[PDB]
Amino acid sequence: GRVIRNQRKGAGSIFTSHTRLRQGAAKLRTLDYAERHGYIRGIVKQIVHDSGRGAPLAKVVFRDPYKYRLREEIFIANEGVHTGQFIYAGKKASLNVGNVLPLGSVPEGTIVSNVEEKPGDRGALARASGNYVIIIGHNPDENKTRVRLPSGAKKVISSDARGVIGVIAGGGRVDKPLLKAGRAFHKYRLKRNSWPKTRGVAMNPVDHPHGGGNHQHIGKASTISRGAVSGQKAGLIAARRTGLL
Amino acid sequence: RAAMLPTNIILLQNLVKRDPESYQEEFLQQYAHYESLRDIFMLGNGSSTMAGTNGTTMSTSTSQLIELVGFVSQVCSCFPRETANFPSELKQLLLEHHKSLPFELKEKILSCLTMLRNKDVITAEELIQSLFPLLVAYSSHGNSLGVNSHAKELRKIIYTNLISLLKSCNTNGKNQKLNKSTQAVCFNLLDQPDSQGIWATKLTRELWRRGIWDDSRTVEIMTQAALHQDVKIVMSGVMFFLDLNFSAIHLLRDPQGFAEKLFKEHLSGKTKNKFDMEQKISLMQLLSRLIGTHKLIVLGIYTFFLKYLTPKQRDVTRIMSACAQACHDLVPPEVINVMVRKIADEFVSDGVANEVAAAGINTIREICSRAPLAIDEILLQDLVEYKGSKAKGVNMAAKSLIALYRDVAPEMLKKKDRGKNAAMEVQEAKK
RNA sequence: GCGUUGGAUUGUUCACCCACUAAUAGGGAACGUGAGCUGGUAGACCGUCGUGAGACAGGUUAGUUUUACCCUACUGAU
RNA sequence: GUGGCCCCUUUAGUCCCUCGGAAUUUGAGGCUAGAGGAAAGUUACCACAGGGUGGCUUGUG
RNA sequence: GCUUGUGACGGCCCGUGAAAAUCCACAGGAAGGAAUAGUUUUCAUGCCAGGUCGUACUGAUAACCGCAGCAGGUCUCCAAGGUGAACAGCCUCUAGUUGAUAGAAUAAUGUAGAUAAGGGAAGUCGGCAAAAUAGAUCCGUAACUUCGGGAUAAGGAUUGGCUCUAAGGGUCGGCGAUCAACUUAGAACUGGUACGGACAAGGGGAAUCUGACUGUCUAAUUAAAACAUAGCAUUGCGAUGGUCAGAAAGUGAUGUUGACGCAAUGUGAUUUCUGCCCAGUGCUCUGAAUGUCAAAGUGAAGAAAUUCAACCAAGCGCGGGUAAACGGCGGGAGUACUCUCUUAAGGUAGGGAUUAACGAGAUUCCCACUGUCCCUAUCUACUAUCUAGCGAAACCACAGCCAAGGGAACGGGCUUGGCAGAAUCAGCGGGGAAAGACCCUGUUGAGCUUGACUCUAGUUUGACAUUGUGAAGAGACAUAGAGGGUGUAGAAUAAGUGGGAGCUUCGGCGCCAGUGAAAUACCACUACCUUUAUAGUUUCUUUACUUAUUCAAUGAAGCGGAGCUGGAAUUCAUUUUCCACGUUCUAGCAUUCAAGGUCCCAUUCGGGGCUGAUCCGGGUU
RNA sequence: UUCAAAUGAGAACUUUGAAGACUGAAGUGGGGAAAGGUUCCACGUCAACAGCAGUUGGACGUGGGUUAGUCGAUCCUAAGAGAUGGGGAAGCUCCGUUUCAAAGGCCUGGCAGGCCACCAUCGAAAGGGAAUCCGGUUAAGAUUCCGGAACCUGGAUAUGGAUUCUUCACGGUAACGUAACUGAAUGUGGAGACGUCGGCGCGAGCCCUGGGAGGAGUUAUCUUUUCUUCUUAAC
RNA sequence: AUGGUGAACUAUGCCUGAAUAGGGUGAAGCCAGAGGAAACUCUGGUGGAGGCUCGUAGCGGUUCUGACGUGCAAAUCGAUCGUCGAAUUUGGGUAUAGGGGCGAAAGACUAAUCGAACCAUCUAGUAGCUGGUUCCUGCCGAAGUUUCCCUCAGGAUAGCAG
RNA sequence: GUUUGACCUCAAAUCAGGUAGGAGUACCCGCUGAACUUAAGCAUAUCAAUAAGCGGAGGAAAAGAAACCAACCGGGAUUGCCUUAGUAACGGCGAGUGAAGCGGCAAAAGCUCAAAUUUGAAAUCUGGUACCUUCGGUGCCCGAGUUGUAAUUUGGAGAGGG
Repeated sequence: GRVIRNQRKGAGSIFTSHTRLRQGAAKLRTLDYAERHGYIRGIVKQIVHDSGRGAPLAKVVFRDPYKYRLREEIFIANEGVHTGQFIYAGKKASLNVGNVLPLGSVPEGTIVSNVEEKPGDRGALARASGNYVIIIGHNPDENKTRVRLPSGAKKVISSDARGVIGVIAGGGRVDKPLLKAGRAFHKYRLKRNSWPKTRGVAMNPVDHPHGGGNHQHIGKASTISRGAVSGQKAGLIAARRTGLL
Repeated sequence: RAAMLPTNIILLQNLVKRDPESYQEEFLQQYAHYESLRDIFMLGNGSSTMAGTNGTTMSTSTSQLIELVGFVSQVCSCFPRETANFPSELKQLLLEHHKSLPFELKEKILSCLTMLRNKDVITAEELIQSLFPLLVAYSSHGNSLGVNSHAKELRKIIYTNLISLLKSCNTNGKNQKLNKSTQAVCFNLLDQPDSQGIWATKLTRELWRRGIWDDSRTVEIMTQAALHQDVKIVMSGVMFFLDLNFSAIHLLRDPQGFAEKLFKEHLSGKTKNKFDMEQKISLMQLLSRLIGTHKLIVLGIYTFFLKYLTPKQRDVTRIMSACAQACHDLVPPEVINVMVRKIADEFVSDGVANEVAAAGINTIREICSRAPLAIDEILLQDLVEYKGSKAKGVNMAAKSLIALYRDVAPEMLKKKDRGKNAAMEVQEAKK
C-alpha cells in the first residue's frame, strides 16, 4: 500500500507552520528575583494583531535592573487592557487585570490566563481567545493550588506558578459563520496546510483504510484501537463512546 | 467540553478515578440529583383507552438515574463519606416497592449490588437477604401477570447472580458460614408445599454441577424434594439423583428406605395417578438403578412391572431395560420367574414379530446375567431354539444367552450348545 | 411483364395504430461462427450480495480508427 | 481324524555392538524382536506467454 | 479625454497585508578648548583617487525548446486618429513587411461559405446542423421565492438626414459684460424597399430528475449526480501529553502552539424530519477473586546432566458502557412449540407536500425559425485536373477475367466449361488490398483485500544489569502444637471405621433400655476443617535520603542558614510567626568603579581603603 | 501581386525606382528577462542547405566589433541551505545552527587593575540599495566613447566665514527659522518598511485646437486650403 | 534484488515580484421631504458592497457525423462554448524523491515513462509455449489407453525399430 | 604567610619540527549483505558465508614458530601442490552440500616483551646549540623519566651463590 496523509504530516515538508508574519512567540517575563520577592512595572505600548492567531498581543516594555536598558516582552492581551497602562508583575503585585501574580498569592474564585504548568514555563494554559482558568482552592502546606481548565478538567500545580489576571481577548470569534470556502482558505493560509480535507472513503485502498468499494462506505467499525499503529489509526482513536450526546 | 462534562459521565468517572481529591463538587452535583431522583421513585389501541408503549422506550428521569447509579457505585470506594447509606438506599428501593421501578432500573441496581459485593463494600450475608425475597415475589403468579412485567428475566438474573456470589465465596476456601446458611433457606422453601422449592432444587443442581456443594447436607435436600408432593420438584430430585447414576448415592443416609418410601408414596400407595408415563418411567429407572447397585429388596417392584410388560404398551423398551437393572444374585428367583414367564408368554410366543421376540430375549438374558437361576433349563432350551432364526435379531439374541450360560451353568444347556470348553469342563467334573 | 406507399408510437417495437392506394404479397443474395454507414474498457451514483477488496438480479449517465495513390471489377475517355 | 461343505509413536534386550586416550555407572545411537498409526480471496486499472446439408426444409397434433 | 504618478479619504478581512544591511537624529555629558589669541572640516571654496566581471545580436510563423528555418509552446515595458460604451470589430498615420513553389484551364467528388418558390420538422434514434433573436430609449413584466431575487422574464412602440426651440455652467462688474463643453427633452420638414443600414450583437417559454451555490480532476477518448466547500456531528489529548516522523542520536513536525487549540474521522447550504435494540462484531473500562498462564527466580529427586511440582505479569476468558460505531429492526408473560395482549418509527392540528437561485449536467413539450425534408438546383474561393521544377510512404511468396465441382461451408492457381488483342487517362469504392474484439489456458507477473500461512517495524507487560545508603510492615514454606462436627428422632452437636462389655479418683459410669442408616465407657487406626509460635527459609507492599541517572531554564544574579540587625507580633517566660529600607493616581526620567560620610597620603591637576550595599557556605537555579 | 531598368552565363524570387495592398499601437513596430553564443557588421562568395529556384541568405571563406566611480553583479537578508563545537553511526556519513565550548575585543597606568556579551558562511542580475544628464559620433559600440555640464563615496587638508574675554551662536510669544554654530561610552526613536478595491482632487506626457513666421502637396471647379517645423535634460 | 540519478514537465506548500478594457444590478452608512405623541413607516436622492452579473486580454477546453489522419503538430487548426477581481493567472528562488513524494482524490502527477519513475550491475535471470536448426548418396525402418504415481499434469514404463 | 613557590589536570598560539587524508584497488585483510535460479508452489534449504556497498595495506598481503596433530616403536612453526576424498559428516536424510590428521613434495629460520632491587650511585632517551670526516659522531644546555627509561631473563629455559 501507500503511506497516508497523517503519516506524511510528521515529516514536515509542506505541513510546517507559516511563521513569516507572526510578531513573536508570546511568553511571560522570565522568573527573576524581582518577580520572586516583590514586583516590577512595565508599560504596554501597543495592542497588536498576530497572524495565524485570533487573540491579540500586547507589547510590554520593562526596565532591566542589572543593566541600563529596556526589554520588550510579548504578552497575550487580556480583555480590558489599554495602551499607556502599567502592568505590575510579581508576588506583591496588586489584584488587577493584566497584572502577573503567582497563584498562591491570589484568593480562590479569581480568573487568570496564560498560566504556567510549572514555574519557568513562561505560559502554557488559557492562551486562546476567550479562555480562562479558575482557581478553586489552595493548600499552603505542601504548597499546591487547584485550578479548573477550559476543558473542565481540574488540576493541581505549584503555587509559585504564575498567571495573568483576566480573560484572553478575542472572544466570540467562532460564533460568526464563515459562509465561504475562501475565508477558510485565508484562515489556514496563515496557519498551515491542513485544508481542504478529502475523505478517506473517497480514496482507493492504497491511500486509506476506509478507501475502496463500489459504494462509498467503511467496511468496519470506525472505532480504532489505541494500540494500533501508523496506518491503522484512521478515525475515532480510543473512543470511550460514540453517538450524539 | 466543560458545559458538557456534567452530561458525559464516562469521562467524569475516568477523571475522578485519577485525582478523586479533586472532583468533590462534581460528585456532590450528581449525588444531589440522584437523591432528588430516588425521592420521586419512592413515591391500548381501543378508541377509548390511552395508547400503549412498545416496551423499550423509557423516561428521561429513569435514563438519568440508571446512569447515576453506575457512577455512584463505581466511585463510592473513592468517596466513602457521602455514600455510606447508598447501598441501603438501593436495598430499600428494591425490597419495599418491587413494582414502581422499571425493569432497566431494577437490572442496573441488581448489577451494581453485585459489583459492590465483588468489592468488599457489601457483604454476602446482607446481599442474600436482598436477592432471595425477590425470587419468591416474582414467582408469585400475580406479579408475573402484569402487562410488561419482566418477571422471568428478573428471576433469571437473580438466580445467576446468586450463583456468581457463591462461586465467588467458595474460591479460596469454602465459606461454610454462608453455605450452611443458604441451605437452610432451601430447606425452609421445600416446606412451603405450593411450588417454591423449585428455586432450591434448580440451584442445588447447579452448585453440585459446579462442584461447590459436595456435601452430605445437600443430598438430603434433594431427597426431601424427591419425597415431595409437587411434580416439578419430585422430578428435579429424581433427575438430580440420575444426573448410570452419580456419586451422590455414596452420600445417602439410607438408600433402601429411600427406595421403599418412593415406591410406596408415588407409584403404588394411593394410586393418585398424577405422574404421566414419561415421569413414571424416570422414577422406575431411578428405583431399579439404585436397587441393582446397592443390593436392595422390595419385592413389590416385580409385580408392579407386570402390568406394564406388554408389547401393546407405550414405550416398553425403557421399562424392560429397567426391569433387569433391579435383579440380583440375592433375591428369591420365583418373583422373577413370574416376570420371565410373563415376558415369554407375551413377546416370544406364537406369531409375534422379529423385533418383539428379539427385545424379549435380549431383556431376559441381561436379567439372567444378574439372576442366573431365575429361569430353568426347560425354558432356556425353548429360547435357544431360536438360534438359527433367519431374522438376525433373534439369532444375535439367542447366541448371547448361550454364551451367558456357557460360563455359568452349562449343564442346563444341551450337548449341542456346550462349545468345546464347557463340555470338556463338565466331562472332567462329572466323574 | 410492371408496380407493391405516406406517417404516429422508445414509461420500447421479436410490434401494432389510422389513412391514402389498383395494391399497400412473401422471401434470398449477410444473419449455415465473425465483415459498409446509424441507434441499441478506464470515471460516477442508487439497488441486491459480500466481513472486505469487490462482484452483480439490476437500473441511470458520460465516453478518439484514420484506404483505393496498387490489381481486378464498374463507369466514362483516347 | 493334522478343524469347519459352498512411512512416526512406545516398551524390552543373559554375558548383543559402539560412544574412537582408557575404564565403571547414567544417558544416546544402532541391530533385533514386540505392541500401536504450512497456507484463503479479488482485479474492467491491469501486464505477459500461448491457444479457439447423410439432396439438409414445406399443410394437415 | 487616454495612459501614468501622486495626495487626502472611504470600504473589506476568524486574511490586518517581509526581514536585514545601511543612514540620521535625540537623550547623556567622559572630555578638551580663548586672550594678546585660540576653537569649529554637519558653512563655502580648493586638492587626490574610485578596482574585478558583464555590456554586440535575436528574443521568435527562421537566431530558445520541440530530431527541423515544425501553423505548437515560452515572462514583461511603450502604445496615435476616426466610428463606437469600449485596448471589441472596420479603415488610416508613424515604423515594418509585401514572406509561405509558380503558370493554364474551370469536369466530377470534396474543403470553407452563401441563396432558394410553395409547405414548414412530413426528416431523423434525436429539430444534429442551419436559421431566427440580438445594440440603445420608452412602456410593461407572471408563478415561485431562503424576500436578497426570478428579470434583459415575457410581450410591445421606436431608431436616418436636415433646420430649429428650451433647459442644464464658469470669470469679472454695485441684473449685466465676457468666456466655454457635450448631455438630454421637444417640434417641423425631408428621402426611403432598408435607417443598431456594413462590422458588432441574448432565441424565448411550460415542466421533470439531479447536485445547494462560486470552485477542482482523469495533461493525450470519460468535466459529471464524482472531489472540495461552508454548515453539521463524533472522537483523542491538560505537555511526564495526543497524532505523526527518524537506523541512531545531548534527534525531529504540529509548535513563534495550549481546548474559541491541535490532531483524527464521517456527513455535506438553509428549512423540515431525527422514534427503538449493546443479542453479534469492533472500541472502551485506573473493572475484585478464581481459571488459562512465558522467561528469570524457588522447592523435591538423583552422583550429575536432567526430570517433576509449585508460584506465575500483561493479554485472553469473565461482566459493565457506547449505535450522528459497523450491524441491525420489535417487547413481555403463561404451559423450542402453543395460547394470550402491548406495539410510543404515534402525521400536533382537516393548515399535514405544491416548495428558491445557480448549472457547457440527464429528459419531454410549445412559440418563432428555417433547404432537415417533398425535391433538388445554382454561385464563389482552394484543391483535384494539365504543365515546369522537386519528390516520399504503406504494402509486396508469385500474381491478378468469370461460372460450377471437390474442399475446414471456403480458391487467383487444380478438373470441366464461358472466353481471351497491344500500350492507356480520369473517376468509383464491390472484392483482393494487406495489413479486430470476445472465449479459454499457464499451477505466471504484478496491484489490492482478509482471524488464509510464515514473519516483521512499532507498542505493551515481566526478569536481569545500570543500582547506591536506611526503615517499617503483610503473606507463605516447616516444623512443633491445639481443638473441632445441629437434616430428623434420640438425654446431646453422631466425622467415620474396628475391636468390645470397665483402668476404675467416681463405681459417676461402660454392657444390658429406647430412638436411630449408623450408639455412645475404654483404646487404636486415618479423613477433613479451623486456629497457636517463629531456629530458619523466603516473597511481597509502603516509606526516607542523595551522589548515580533523568527533565527544564538562565545574563549560569541574588540560593540555604543565621544571638542575623531593626520593627511589630501573642507570649506565660522566651518564644514562634510575620515584615523587612525601600518601588501602585499620571504613556516622563533613572547609565560613566555612585554621590555622601569616614581613615591615610600629598597640597595635584588628586589617589587608595572601609562604608554606603549585614555575615557565613566545597551546591548556578 | 505587378511594370521598367541595373547586375549577371542565366532573374517569378536579388538591388533601385515606379504602383497596388497588408500588419493597423492587446502591431507583421521599438526594447528587454531566461535560453542561445557571434548568428551582429563588412569584404569576397555558390560545391552542399534554404522540400521550386537563386546572382540572394541566420549558409560557405576571411576579418572587424561589446570601452562604465554613477547601468548591473558584487553587499543585505527572505523562504531555506550548511560547517565548527558536541553527540550518533561498522562505515560511506547523519543530527542540529547557538547548541551542555576556555568560541574575543576595548580602556587606564618577570603586567596590574577594569568594561562589553556573542556567533562561520551561502542564498534574489523582478525584493532593499550612495551617486549622470543632454547633444554628437560607428559599417557594426554606447546613460560606457567625444564635447559640455553635474553628482556620490572615502582621504589628507589651506584659506575665508561662524564662534569666544558672559568660552562651545542668535532670533521668534509660539508653531519654528538661519550658511555655520564641539561632543566619547551607554541608551532610545525614526527612515529602510510594504495589502487590495472604490471614487474625488493635483501634476507630467499624449490627444484636440487658434494667431503668426517657414517648407511641401491639390487646384478640371472650390477651398484666406490639407500636411508638416516652431524643442528645452540631469543638476 | 543491489547501488545510484532526477521537481527544467507536472502535484502541493513557502519566499519575493508582476498582470487583469467597457457596461448591468445597486447592499450597509448618509441627506431631505410627507405621515406620525412616539416606536417608526412611505417617497425622492446620495453612496458604490458582493468568493453578483454581460463581456475583452488572460486562464480553461463544452459541442461539431467539423479540418487533418506518414498531419504544421507523437494531441494541432477552425468555429462554438465556461470563467474573467477572485479558493484568480503567472515568472524566478526554495522544500518534499521511488514502495518514496504530492494529491479540492482521477490510482491522478512525479522530464512524451506510473495500479510503483529512470540508469547500471547481479544477468547469457527463468518458466511455459512458439519459431528456426546449414553437404550428397546407399541400406534398414516405426509408433497412438499397455500398466501406474492425490483427478489435469509434466511424466515413469509395456510393445514397436535400429 | 590574605605572601611566595612546587606538583597535578586542562588549554592557547601563523610557536620549533613532522605527520594523516585523495588516487589506483588485478591480487590481499576485515566488515556488511541480497535476489534471479534449483528444489513442485515453497517457510528451512540452494544460488551464497557470492554480487553490489564500506574501511584498510603491500610488492606481495595474510599466517607463522603450538594452550598443534595424535594414541603410533610417536611426530614437531606457517604457507602452497599431489593425495586423503566427492570420503567421515550435514541436509524437508530430498534437491544438494562437504572438510581434516597421516604420506610424498616445493620452500625452509628463528625469535622478542611483561612478570626479578642497578640501589655502591637512570647506568637510559628526544630536542636545541657549536664543531665534524653529516642516512650520522663528540661536547655543552634545556627537558622526558623512578606512576620505571637501560643492561640482565622468556619456559627450549633461566637466575642467585659457591
